[PDB]
Amino acid sequence: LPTVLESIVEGRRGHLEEIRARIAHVDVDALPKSTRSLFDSLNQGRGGARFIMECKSASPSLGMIREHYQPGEIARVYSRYASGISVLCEPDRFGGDYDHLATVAATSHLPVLCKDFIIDPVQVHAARYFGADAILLMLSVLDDEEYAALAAEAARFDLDILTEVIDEEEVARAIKLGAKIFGVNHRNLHDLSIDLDRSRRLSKLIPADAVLVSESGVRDTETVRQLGGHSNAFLVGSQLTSQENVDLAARELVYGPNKVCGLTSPSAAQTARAAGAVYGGLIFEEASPRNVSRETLQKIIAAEPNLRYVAVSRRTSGYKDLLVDGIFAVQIHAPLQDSVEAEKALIAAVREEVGPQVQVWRAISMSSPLGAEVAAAVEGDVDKLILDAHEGGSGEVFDWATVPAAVKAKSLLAGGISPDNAAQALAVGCAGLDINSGVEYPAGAGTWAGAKDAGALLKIFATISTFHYL
Amino acid sequence: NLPTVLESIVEGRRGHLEEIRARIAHVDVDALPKSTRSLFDSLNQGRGGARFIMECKSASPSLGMIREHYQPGEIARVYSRYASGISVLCEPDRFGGDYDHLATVAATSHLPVLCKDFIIDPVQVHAARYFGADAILLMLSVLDDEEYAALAAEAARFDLDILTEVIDEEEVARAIKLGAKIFGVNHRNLHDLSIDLDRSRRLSKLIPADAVLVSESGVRDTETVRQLGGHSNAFLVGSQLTSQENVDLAARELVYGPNKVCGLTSPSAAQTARAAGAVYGGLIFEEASPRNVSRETLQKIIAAEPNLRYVAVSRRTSGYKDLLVDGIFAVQIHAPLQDSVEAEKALIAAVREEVGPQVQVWRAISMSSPLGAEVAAAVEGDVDKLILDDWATVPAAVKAKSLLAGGISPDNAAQALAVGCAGLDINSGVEYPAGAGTWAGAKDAGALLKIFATISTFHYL
Ligand SMILES: O=C(O)c1ccccc1NC[C@@H](O)[C@H](O)[C@H](O)COP(=O)(O)O
Ligand SMILES: O=C(O)c1ccccc1NC[C@@H](O)[C@H](O)[C@H](O)COP(=O)(O)O
Ligand SMILES: O=C(O)c1ccccc1NC[C@@H](O)[C@H](O)[C@H](O)COP(=O)(O)O
Ligand SMILES: O=C(O)c1ccccc1NC[C@@H](O)[C@H](O)[C@H](O)COP(=O)(O)O
Repeated sequence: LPTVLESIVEGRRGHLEEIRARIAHVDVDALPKSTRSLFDSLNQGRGGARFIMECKSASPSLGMIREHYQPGEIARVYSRYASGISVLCEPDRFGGDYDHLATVAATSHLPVLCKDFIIDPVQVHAARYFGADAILLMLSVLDDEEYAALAAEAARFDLDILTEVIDEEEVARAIKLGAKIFGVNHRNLHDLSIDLDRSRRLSKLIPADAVLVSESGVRDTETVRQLGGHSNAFLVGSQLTSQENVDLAARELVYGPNKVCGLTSPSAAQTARAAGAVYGGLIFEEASPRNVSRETLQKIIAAEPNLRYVAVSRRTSGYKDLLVDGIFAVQIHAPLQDSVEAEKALIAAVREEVGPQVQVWRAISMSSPLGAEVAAAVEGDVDKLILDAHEGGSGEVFDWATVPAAVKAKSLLAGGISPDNAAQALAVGCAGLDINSGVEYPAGAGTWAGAKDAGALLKIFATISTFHYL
Repeated sequence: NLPTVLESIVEGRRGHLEEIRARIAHVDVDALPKSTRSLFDSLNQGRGGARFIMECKSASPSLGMIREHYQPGEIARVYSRYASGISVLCEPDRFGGDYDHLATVAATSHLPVLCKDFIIDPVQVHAARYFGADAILLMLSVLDDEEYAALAAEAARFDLDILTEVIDEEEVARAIKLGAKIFGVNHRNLHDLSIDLDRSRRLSKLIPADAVLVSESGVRDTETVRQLGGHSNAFLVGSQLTSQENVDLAARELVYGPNKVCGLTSPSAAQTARAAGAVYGGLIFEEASPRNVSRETLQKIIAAEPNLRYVAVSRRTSGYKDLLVDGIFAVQIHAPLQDSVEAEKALIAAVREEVGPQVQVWRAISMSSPLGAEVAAAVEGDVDKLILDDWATVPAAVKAKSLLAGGISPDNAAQALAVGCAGLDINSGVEYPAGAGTWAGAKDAGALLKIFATISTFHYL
C-alpha cells in the first residue's frame, strides 16, 4: 500500500534518532551561516540555462548508478558547468550521507543543496553543520505549518529553500508561503512516472518573476532546448553520474554533441574542450591545409585526451591506417557514391576495417539534391551523419530547410557555421554542430590564418550554452 | 654589453607586436565585452587573508622547462579549488605561454583570470580581453608614468583590473601617484633573477594600509606563507605548483601544509579529509586499536580517495614489509620508545631496509617521556618525518620535519599551529564522541571542515 515517497519518508523518520545522536555534540545556535546564495546563482532569467548538477550514486528508479563513488571528483567536474550542486544525503534508497555533502562543500565554490526528505529541524541543523547553503522542502510531504517551521529554521542559518511543487495546488501553496525558488519535479515520486511537460504546465501558474527549476528526467540537450524558455535552471543527476566520464557527459548535455573539426594544434584541442566541445576532428587528406601527421595527431590526443577524436578522410578504404589510441570515430567524407546500395557497402567495408570499438560517421553533401535521400537511407547504418556543404571545409552553407526531420537526432549540421549564424544553425534542430573554418583566424591573420581562434571558440560555445527554442 | 633578462624579454615581446596586431586584426575592439570578474574584490579580504593567485606557467628564464606535458585546463580545474585568482603566462619565447592558454583557463575556471605578459602596447590589452582576461600586469620597471597611464586607461575601457608590479620605494611612490589599487611586490629582481622574500615586508611599510598587497615569486612552502601572511592580502605562486606531477597535492601542501588525518576507517572519511585540505591519510594496523583496518577496508579507502598519501601506522618493531600495498607512501613507527638513542637509530635503519627506498619512514615520539626530546633531535636526520606527541627550545631542525600530535582539535588548532611545526597530526579531536551511537569514533566531517578552514588562513603574529 505505501507509495515510493511514503516508504522513503517513513524510512527517514526512522533515521531521526541516529541523526540527533550524530550531532548531539554540536552547538546549533553557534553554527556559522551560509555565505553562498543559490537564489542569486539561479536568478539569471527564464532561458538562462543554469544547471544544478547532482551527486547521486543510486535511486529507487535506476538502482545502483555509480558504484565507485567519488563525490569530490564529481564536484570538481560540476564546478566547471553548474550554478549549484545537489548532494543526496538520504542513505537507504540513494547511497547518500552527510560526509558526501561536506566533501562537496569543501571541494566546490558553488552553493551546495542538501537533497534530503526533510521533516524535522535536526535535518536543517545537520545540513548546515556539514556545509549546505540550501535545503529542499517538499509540499507533497509538508503541510503549510510544517513548511513554515522548517523554512524559519533554514532562515536562522541563511539557507536558501528549493520549494518542490508537483501540481496546481502546491504552486498556489508555495505562492501563499512566499517561496522564491520553485522546483517543478517532472517525476511523480509516488509511482516514478516522468512527465517532462509538467514544468511547461506549472510555469503558467508560477510567478513570472520567481526562479523556476525544472527537475528530473532531463537526458539530452534537445530536452534542455525545449524546456529552456520557461526555466531559470535544470536539476540533472543520473544522465551525468551514469557515465564513466562525467566531464564528457556534462558537455554533451549542456552544449550538445558538437564537433570542432580541423584541429592542427595541442592548444586548439585544449581550447575546444575547455569551451565545451565533445568531439575533435583530425583531417587525414593531403590536399587539405588542415592535414595532420601521425606525430601531430598523437601530440594533440595526449595534450587533450578528454575529446572524442574523429579521423576525417575523403578516401574509400584504408581507414584502418588512421586508427591510434584515442580515436573514437572515423568520418567517411568520400563524394556521394553512385547508388544507396554502394553507400551501404562503402559503410560496411569501413565498419569491417575499424572494428566494433570505433564508430563510423558518414558526411552527406546536401548541396546535391540527392543528399536528403541518401541521408534517410544510410541513417540506420552509421553512428552519426554530418549534413555538409560541397565536399567539406568549404566554409559555405546549403539550404537548411533541405534537412529531413527523420535524421536530425542522428545529425551534426555542417557548412560555414560561425558565431554569427550559430543561433540560426541550432534552430534547425540537429543533435549537434560541426564547426571548422567559422572559428578559424581569417586570411589577414598572418601566420595564424587558418588556425583555431580561441576568441571565436569562447563566443560560439557561450551562444550554444543558453540556446533554447522560441 | 649583454642585455639583462628583463631587457631581452621586453625586446623579444616588442618583436611579437606585428604578429599580435595581425592575430586580432579581425576583432572589433570598440565592441569587446567588458570583464565581469573583479580581481580586486577577490583579493580584498584583509592583510592575513591568505588569498592565492596560482599561476599556469610551463617554463621560465630562471628554471627552463618546468612542465613539458602542459594542460592549462587541467591545472585551472585544480586551481579553482584553492585560488582566488589564476595568472596565465601569455609570453611565448621564455615562458612557453600563448593566448590559447589564457582562453582555455578563462573557459575552465570561475575565477578572475590575470594575463601575465610584459605589456608595452595597447594591442596586448585588447588581446588580453578578447582571449578572456579579467586583469592585466603593468610593470613600473618597464613603463614610465605616461606609458603606464595610457595602458591603464585602455585597461579601464574593458573593466580590466591592474596588478601594478613594484620592486622598490621609488616604484611604490609612483604607483600611489598613478592611483594603483593592487600592489604586486616581486620578491624576484628581474635583472639579476635574485629572490628577496623579505622585500614584501619592507615595501608593506610604504604601501597604503587600505591597498591590496600581493607578495609574488619564490614562495615554496607554508612556513613562508605563515611568515609573510600578516603583511599580505595574497600570494602569487607558480613553479612550486607546476614543477610537481600532482598539482592538487602540491596546492594542499602549500596552502594547508603537510598535515595528516590519522585513523581513517571509511572511504567517505578519506574523501572528506582530502577535500578539506589534508595531504596525508593515516591507516592503523594494530589489533589492539579501535581504528584497526582490515586488508579489504584498506584497499576500499585507497581506491575511493587515491589523492592522499597514505601512511601505514603500527606499534610493531619489525614486519613493516607486509603493511605495503600500492598507495602506501610512508610507514609510521609507533613502537613504544626504545631503551636508548642507538636502539632508536637501529630500529629506523632496520625499517628502512624492510620497506626499501620508495617508502618514507616516520617515527612517532612521545614528548612527555623525557628521553623523548633527546631521541627526536638524535633521529631527525634519519627519518623523513617525526610525529611529536616545552616547545620553547625544541630545535628548528626538528620543527621543519615534524607533525605536532596530541588531541589536535578545531578548538586548539590555532594554538597548535603557533608552535611552528611543519604540520599537524589530527585523529581523535575530529572524531564523534562516545554519545554519537553508531557514529562514535568515526571521523566527523563537520569537524574536518572547521579545523581545515582555520589552517587555510593561519599566519604568525
Ligand atoms: O530519482 C528517483 O528515482 C527518485 C525516487 C524517489 C524520490 C526521489 C527521486 N529522485 C530524487 C531527485 O533529487 C532527483 O535525483 C533529481 O531531481 C535528479 O533527477 P535525474 O536527473 O537523476 O532524473
Ligand atoms: O576541412 C577540410 O579541409 C576537410 C578536408 C577533407 C575532408 C573533410 C574536411 N573537413 C571536415 C568537415 O567535417 C568540416 O568540418 C565540415 O565540412 C564543415 O567545414 P566548414 O564548412 O565549417 O569549414
Ligand atoms: O620566474 C622567472 O624566472 C621570471 C624571470 C624573469 C621575469 C619574470 C619572471 N617571473 C614571472 C612571474 O610572473 C612569476 O612567474 C610569478 O611571480 C610566480 O613566481 P614563482 O612562484 O614561479 O617563483
Ligand atoms: O589512534 C590509534 O588508535 C593508534 C593506535 C596505534 C598506534 C597509533 C595510533 N595513533 C595514530 C597517531 O598518528 C595519532 O594520530 C597521534 O598519536 C595523535 O592521536 P590523538 O591524541 O590526536 O588522537
